[PDB]
Amino acid sequence: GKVRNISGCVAVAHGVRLADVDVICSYPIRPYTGIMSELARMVADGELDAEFVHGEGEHAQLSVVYGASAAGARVFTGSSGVGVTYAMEVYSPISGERLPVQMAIADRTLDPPGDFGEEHTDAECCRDQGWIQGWASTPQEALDNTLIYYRVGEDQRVLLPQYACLDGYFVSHILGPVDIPDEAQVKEFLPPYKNHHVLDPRKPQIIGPQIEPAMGPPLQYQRYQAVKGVHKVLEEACDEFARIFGRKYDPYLDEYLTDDAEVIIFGQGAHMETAKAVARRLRNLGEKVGVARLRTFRPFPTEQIKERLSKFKAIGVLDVSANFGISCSGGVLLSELRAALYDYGDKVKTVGFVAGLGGEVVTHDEFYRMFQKLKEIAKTGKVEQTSYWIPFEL
Amino acid sequence: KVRNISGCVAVAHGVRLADVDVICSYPIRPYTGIMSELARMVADGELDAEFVHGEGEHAQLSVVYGASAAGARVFTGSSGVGVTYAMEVYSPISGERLPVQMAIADRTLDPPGDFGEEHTDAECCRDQGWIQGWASTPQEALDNTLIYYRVGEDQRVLLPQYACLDGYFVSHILGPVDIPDEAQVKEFLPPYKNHHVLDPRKPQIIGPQIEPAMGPPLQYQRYQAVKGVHKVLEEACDEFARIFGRKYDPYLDEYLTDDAEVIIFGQGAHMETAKAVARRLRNLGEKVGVARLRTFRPFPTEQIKERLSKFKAIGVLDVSANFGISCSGGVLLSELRAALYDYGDKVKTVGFVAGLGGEVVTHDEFYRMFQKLKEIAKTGKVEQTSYWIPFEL
Amino acid sequence: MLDRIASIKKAPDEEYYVPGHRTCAGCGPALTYRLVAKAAGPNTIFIGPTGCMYVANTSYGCGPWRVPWIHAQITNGGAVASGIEAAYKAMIRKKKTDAEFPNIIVMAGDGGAVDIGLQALSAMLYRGHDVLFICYDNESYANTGIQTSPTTPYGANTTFTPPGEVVPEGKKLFPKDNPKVIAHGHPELKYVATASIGWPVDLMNKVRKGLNQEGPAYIHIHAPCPKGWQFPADKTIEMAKLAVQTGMFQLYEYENGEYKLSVKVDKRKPVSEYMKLQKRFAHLKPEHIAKMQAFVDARCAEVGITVPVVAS
Amino acid sequence: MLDRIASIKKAPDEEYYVPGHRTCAGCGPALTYRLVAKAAGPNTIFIGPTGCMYVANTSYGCGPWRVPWIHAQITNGGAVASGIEAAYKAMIRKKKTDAEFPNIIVMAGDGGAVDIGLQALSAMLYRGHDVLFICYDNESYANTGIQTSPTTPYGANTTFTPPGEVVPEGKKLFPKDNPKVIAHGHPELKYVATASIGWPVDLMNKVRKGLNQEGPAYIHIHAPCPKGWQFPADKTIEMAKLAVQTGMFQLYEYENGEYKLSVKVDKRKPVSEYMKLQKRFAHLKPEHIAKMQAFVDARCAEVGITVPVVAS
Amino acid sequence: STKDLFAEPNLKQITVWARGVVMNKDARDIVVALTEAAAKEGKYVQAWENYVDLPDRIYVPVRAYARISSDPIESKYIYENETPDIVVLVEESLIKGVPILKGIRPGSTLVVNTKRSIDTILEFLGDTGNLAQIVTVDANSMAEAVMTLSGAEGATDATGIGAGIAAPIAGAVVKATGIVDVENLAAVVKNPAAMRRGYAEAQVRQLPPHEAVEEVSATELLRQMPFAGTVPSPVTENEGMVTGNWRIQRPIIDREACTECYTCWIYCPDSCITRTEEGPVFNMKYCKGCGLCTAVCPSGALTNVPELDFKD
Amino acid sequence: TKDLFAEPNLKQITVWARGVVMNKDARDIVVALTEAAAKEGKYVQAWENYVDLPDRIYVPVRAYARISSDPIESKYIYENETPDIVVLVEESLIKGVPILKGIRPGSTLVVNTKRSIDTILEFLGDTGNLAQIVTVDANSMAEAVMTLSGAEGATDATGIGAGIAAPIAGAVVKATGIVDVENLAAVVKNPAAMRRGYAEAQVRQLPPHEAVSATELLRQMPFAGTVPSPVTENEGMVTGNWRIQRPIIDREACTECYTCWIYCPDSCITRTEEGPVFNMKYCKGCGLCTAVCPSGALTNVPELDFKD
Ligand code: SF4
Ligand code: SF4
Ligand SMILES: [Mg+2]
Repeated sequence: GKVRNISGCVAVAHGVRLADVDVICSYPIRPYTGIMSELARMVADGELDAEFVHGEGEHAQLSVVYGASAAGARVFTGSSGVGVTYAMEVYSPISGERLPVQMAIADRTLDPPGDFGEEHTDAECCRDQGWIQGWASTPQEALDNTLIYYRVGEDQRVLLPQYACLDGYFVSHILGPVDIPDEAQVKEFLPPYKNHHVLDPRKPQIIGPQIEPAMGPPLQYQRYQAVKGVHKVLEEACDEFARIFGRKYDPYLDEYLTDDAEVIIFGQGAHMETAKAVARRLRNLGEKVGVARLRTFRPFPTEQIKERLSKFKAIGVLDVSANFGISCSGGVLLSELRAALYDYGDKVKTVGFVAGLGGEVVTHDEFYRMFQKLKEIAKTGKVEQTSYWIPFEL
Repeated sequence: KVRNISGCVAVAHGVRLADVDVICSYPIRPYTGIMSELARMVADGELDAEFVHGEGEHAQLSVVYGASAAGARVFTGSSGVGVTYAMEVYSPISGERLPVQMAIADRTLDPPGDFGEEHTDAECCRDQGWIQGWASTPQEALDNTLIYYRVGEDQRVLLPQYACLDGYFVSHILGPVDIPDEAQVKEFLPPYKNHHVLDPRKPQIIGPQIEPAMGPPLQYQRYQAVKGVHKVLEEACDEFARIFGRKYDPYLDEYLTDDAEVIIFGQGAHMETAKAVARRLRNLGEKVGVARLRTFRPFPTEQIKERLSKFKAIGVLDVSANFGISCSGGVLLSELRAALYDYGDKVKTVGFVAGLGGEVVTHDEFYRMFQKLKEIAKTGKVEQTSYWIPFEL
Repeated sequence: MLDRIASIKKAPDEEYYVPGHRTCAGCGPALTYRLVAKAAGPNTIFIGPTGCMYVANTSYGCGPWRVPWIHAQITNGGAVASGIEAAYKAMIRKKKTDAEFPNIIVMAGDGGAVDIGLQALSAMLYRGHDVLFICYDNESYANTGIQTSPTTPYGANTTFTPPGEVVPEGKKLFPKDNPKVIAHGHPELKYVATASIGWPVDLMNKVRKGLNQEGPAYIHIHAPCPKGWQFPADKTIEMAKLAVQTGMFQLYEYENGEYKLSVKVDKRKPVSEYMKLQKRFAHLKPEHIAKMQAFVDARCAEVGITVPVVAS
Repeated sequence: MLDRIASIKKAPDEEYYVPGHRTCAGCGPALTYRLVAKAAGPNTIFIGPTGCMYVANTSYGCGPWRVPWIHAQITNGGAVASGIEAAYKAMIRKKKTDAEFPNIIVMAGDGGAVDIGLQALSAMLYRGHDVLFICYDNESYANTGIQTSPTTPYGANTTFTPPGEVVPEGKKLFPKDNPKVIAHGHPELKYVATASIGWPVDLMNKVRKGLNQEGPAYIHIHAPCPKGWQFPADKTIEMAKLAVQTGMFQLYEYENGEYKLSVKVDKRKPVSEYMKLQKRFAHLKPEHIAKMQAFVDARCAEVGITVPVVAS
Repeated sequence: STKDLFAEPNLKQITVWARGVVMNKDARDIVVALTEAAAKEGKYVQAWENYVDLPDRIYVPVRAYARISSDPIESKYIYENETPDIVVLVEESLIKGVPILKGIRPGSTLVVNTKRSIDTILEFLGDTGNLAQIVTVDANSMAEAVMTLSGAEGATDATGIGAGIAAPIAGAVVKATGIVDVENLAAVVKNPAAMRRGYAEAQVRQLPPHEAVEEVSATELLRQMPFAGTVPSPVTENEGMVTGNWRIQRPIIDREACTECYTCWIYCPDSCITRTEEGPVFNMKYCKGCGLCTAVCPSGALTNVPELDFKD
Repeated sequence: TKDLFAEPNLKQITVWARGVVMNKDARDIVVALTEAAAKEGKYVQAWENYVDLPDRIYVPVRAYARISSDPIESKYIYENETPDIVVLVEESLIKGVPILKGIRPGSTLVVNTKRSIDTILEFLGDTGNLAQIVTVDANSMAEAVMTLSGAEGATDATGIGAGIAAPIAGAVVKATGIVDVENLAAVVKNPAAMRRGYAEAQVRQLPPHEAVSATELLRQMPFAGTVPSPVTENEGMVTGNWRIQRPIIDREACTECYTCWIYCPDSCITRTEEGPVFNMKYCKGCGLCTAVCPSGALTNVPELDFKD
């Protein structure tokens, strides 16, 4: 389709428009606001026929699309920072009721104080809620993930809600080249939303009756199985997306120069692209470094990582978040990577880097200092401390 | 004075002994009894405090947020979807360094409605920057209430705390509790004095908008506060043993671990069941032990690494549904494996997910857990990282 | 349109709230749900915010509703009930369904309507969704063990408001009048009314009148709670009538500044004749009873109830 | 007890809202904050729900407040205020402080008072805390880039309500009247009034009257936004006075069930003379103007403004 | 695992059945009084209410448990007693439709609050299984069933322990089983006089030997739900919650007096009445015996009759 | 890190404008040129300064452009640190604003003004690495477009280059040739005005001139961000440089009614025995005081008329 220079916000909106979303619930909060402004324009200019509900808050947003998805509509909403945490109560009801709601998250640091800069902290708080979750690093990927997560989420084998996350400002605001696909391609890729339950007087159902503790484990295990079936469906989706849209995505890891790398940096989102840039410049010096960008955060590709990242001497995990008090005092990505690569704990050295706090840019120099540390660790096999907080400790 | 009381009432006496100045209530099973008792205490003049009827959990934390900023010692609590409804306020409380205590009587999140307990609700808040721990008995629910006010309100810390206790099993079921005297607490718990407060005589602007450049210094500042908690917690647990006569380990409640080959690692009331099963197995010759985590946040990475890296295999109980998490167990499995990572080839780890929806983690299930661990200890191979009981084990 | 019900004998035989629910014997709200369901008919979708009429009706893993029903949080009844309406309007307009536009009804308790659910309620009224929002008022958070709510009367006993030497009356606060709260400021609001299980025909008629509006409607139904208020299970209807006959609860319709009273009381009994039958007020002294009477007199005067107060 | 201010001459010289904030040139809410702080005095604690008067005033890591101020979530302004009042009443009683009881003021925007903050506000009024809750109304979600709120006028252009082929007027819905939403149903409510920056002395006297009340008070202040409404920065006071003169905003005190008009205006200008000066209405047709004129006439009659609408 | 491996040979189990709301406190008081009496004897005790029965409803069967052992209880964290040594019925009608004897161990005792003969009760039971003793005590003639809003959800009871029928019933348990010393039980109840009446006046019969009584794991059973726990709407009845066994009484109609006004029919909260050409028909499968139909019947055609008067 | 990650052939443009009233044209300038450079096969990136958001009326705001023949490896930043082209949509920005901070050898400053070049030079002082200064009268060729659309990343429904952005961008090309003038014309809504700017622009080449931690940041941040309440003023936000105009009082006309005093949103007026005193350190030149004065004692005067 037509290539245009657009922000990630507008890229998401085009993904929503092409998805022919039936109900959209809006509420403003920087830096995601632009997504709704663009959708409100499309509905006003007749580019998209959808119910544009002005939610009175983020908690209400997720509630509106909760009700709408149960009535059989394809829904869309989104938020940022405290807006994500404000609607926290509704996330679990949505997934446990198997409503494939999609929520876009342009990341923003949580209060306090006020800060419009991004952290992945806001979206990572929802990692237990039982949603599909991943980070887009480019405006192009933001559009693409929108279409992908709908297909995977609304898949009758899955029927789970999805978080389509993108870095605040860096992806959401900064204009980038995007290939906006055709409606014929999307209709070929995305089937109409059909659930196993719906609110319809002709076929009356009771959705969500109070249960006793004895009914606890089976229902919870029932959702557990739905989560573990996502990876298979995601793989089938990424192959379909490559065949229709011409862009081939890896469902788990976006690897760069890792074939003969001795140390790599692991993370997700926009800053990983800068890591690729620094890695390439460092190769010219002789340093054999690589980058592994996580494409799917939930459900965590534990095994895929175990067999693909266990061949490096050292792994530096970037956490653009403030996961306070966590094990090893890095971030969530570090803890879950170490958990995944537990068997090779003596051979593959791991350390965590915390940077990009409060939305601060993770500079090339900072990445260079990260790679130098990994170089030292790989040579000595000695990790003096499990985490480094940039730029105070490294 | 030893009485047979519920965990709810135990917490109330702890609050009462703390002379809390502001309380904000709201009803939700199974923590409701805590506020009911507190409501009666205020009505009977057993405690002088402002008992605010919050319109919801979000408001509860909000009321408690402002009162703490006004220099008052505060208390509130919730369960299940109540904990998640208030999610927006937690970080504001932590970042403004307000030592709010929130009691959590655990309960499964919707859907559907389930009054049974899971640790899932409190574990959603693990990133929020609070002091967090689980009491396994009504006696400890009271004790943790006093300890966390001491550690939390410490001027080296000034951090909010989650006083967690298993729903029903601790909160409702009656148990023997030694209620401390008003003299002991006065020696143990000093008055709440913060580094900032709302006072027209010393006017301060609390929480002004910051630019991204100011981001890293502030986040790192709170991080330095979180790291300094453990030391302060050691002092308080030593001081509690001296004044009250009960010795709590600030990190791990270990049982029969000296010569144990395999152990079960976890937190909460179900761990007390595990100890009983372990003792019965010891009576058969089995070298099994139990380590109960008393401090969930800040996670004791180094302490665990030194103390639990002496066992062949470690079974981690997760009484929660942390969907999609690495190794497909729960949070504790992921954070324990991260801590023992350097010993990942020697110390075998496996996850046990049970007690879902509030179901009992039985002696039988603990037996099957210990037996699975022995098989792992013999073979040194973990066929799968997690077992969802009883479906998979 | 759903036309008026002339009498008990001329009421519909059909039940869309069937036998089989763990509600208290003589449960006021249960009857409310039954009458509402009977009036609404089969083309209906119920939205049930967390509370007794959710938990007690569905315990365990079942339900009594013959029509579609979905669980909602106590915080988002109005928002959930905004989505289904938006969904049904979109799916119909975009020709993705052949279903007809259904009656969309919220059955929130007082807590989920006046306290923790007010914000979601008010916003739904603002957006003007074609939804009937019903509050069944048992004047407490009943399911959690009877706790004080903003509709809980003054001096009433709850586990959050027990009588002590510091608080002799138990609850010092006077109730919030939610029907009057939302009746103003919301331009899209079509119909505001109060109802009672004591007058079942009047109740069902108000439901149907509210459903016949092409816009938002709100009905505050008084439903006595034998457990919470502490009176015999077979005295539920007697309590409901005494509530109206003492001015403790007013029956009316509010149409553009006009309070249209639904029942004719020539003289209202004192509050003491209503409160003495419930153990929730059993602690109150005559000095407190007078304070209640003064509040009721002001409440009744506000809606134009000017009849004298005469003892039985 | 704060004394009445007779005039600009008798107004206090002291500024408790000092120069130095990233507020728009000619910012209506900025003047609101200055006037309110000037009237409030030194013994005052401000609560600032997220919004322009939080972000614009505190960028970056600074602030213009001479008295204590604390950030609040946009969702909980009233709740944060309740806690401060609860703390002070508790600390003073328990002799843990020697500080005198302060003025407690919430400076919330329309979103944080009428929309996403209504629940916390209403509950505060219900509990009857000694707090003055103030809403500065710029008729949008301003700090987020001007988005629609329940106080945004019908047919007003925002980034969430853009004019187009499908929706020519841009915003279909008519605004919510928050002062009338809270004025009824809340028994502890001592004082309700509307104010405008166009009448500064009247604004400061109303703020002081509310603070003198022993219970809660609510003041709704019209604060024109030159950015969002799209008019020149030197027209803000002109726009404030035209709003009252056209009936788009009505100045009154609501006490004991009747409106007391604060400003005496003999006639009334057509809303056209008010809307023509702001480009948020530039897309509207004369038929849209008529719908606005009719809505305003109904509004004015509701508060008792019965003057003729006379063109200039 | 093995029952031998986790055996507690010196642990006694007590299960008390009662009616919700009207008798749940006395149920609590029975197991609380006995554990407080056993604790005085230096034994390890645990008392609690069935959490799944919470919140109790009017007339729903609810349970309270006691665990008394001379050795430390290694099974504290459970929901129910799997193998009761003592089963207590606070209300007599609980011998119908309720599995009161499920799990009982050999040499067990059943204690019933009733005025009816032992033989009468044994005719309702049928299979007495592992029971060694059947005991009746007219506790209703000795004390009153206490009702309070306090002591709920784990909170302390402000009305004390054993002021009502809990005392005579507990006194009857001791005389039959000797579970604790009666003089210890006397020191822990507020009504020791009534307790001693129950101790003295209770009637104990030893049952004929049952040598063929069987010897499961009840609390290890799960219940699986459909997709997302969504269930189909019932057409006529909700068999997931059959409430017929709530009855302590039932409505009996005199059709020669019935005018078929169907006043009873419109007021039943549980939809147990159906209109027929023969008059109203009452559904005994679900009827809770609330008595509302009898209370609203103006002709006196309906009367409440004790459930044990029927051979149904 | 300086030499290693260098992108020598990359060009950086920094456009300064007044918030709300001109932020649209600023955005359009960097959008037009990048869209034009993209037509020439260049890797481009245009954006608004995020920390300047949300824009306030008259506050200095910025919009950036990055143009390289190679893929941009420095996309995810906030601002251009080393500008090659500095554009000023409003003339008063040469006063109290670090507009030339970090500029590189051969840099070009472009100013929308009717004033002469020599006058602009007086305010700048030492231009350092600046090699050329350009002036263009864009106010005569087009108007400053103002809208609620195209905000916070959203697309603009008013199009690109309809206002003074077209003649200004034309003045840029005339001096730098960073894009082809026809490509710029093909991406603007008002090419007619663009060509005027490209034609009528006056270019002077400056005389030969010689070429020109965050740990401490931790040490600076107070406990939880809490700051003491200021007594007289908030020096964290000095707003004097917002002025495109200032209020000037005539003491012969002033009646000292202090009507202006009560209506200033920024508390910049103080009542004195000698009359009202205006705080030019913070005054934003909003013009409210001038608009409310009963005596006509106040006048709004262009800021560059005052060389203080
Ligand atoms: S507590 Fe009240 S509302 Fe709830 S089931 Fe019982 S009678 Fe009905
Ligand atoms: S308004 Fe005009 S006349 Fe009055 S004090 Fe100000 S400058 Fe002087
Ligand atoms: Mg209720």
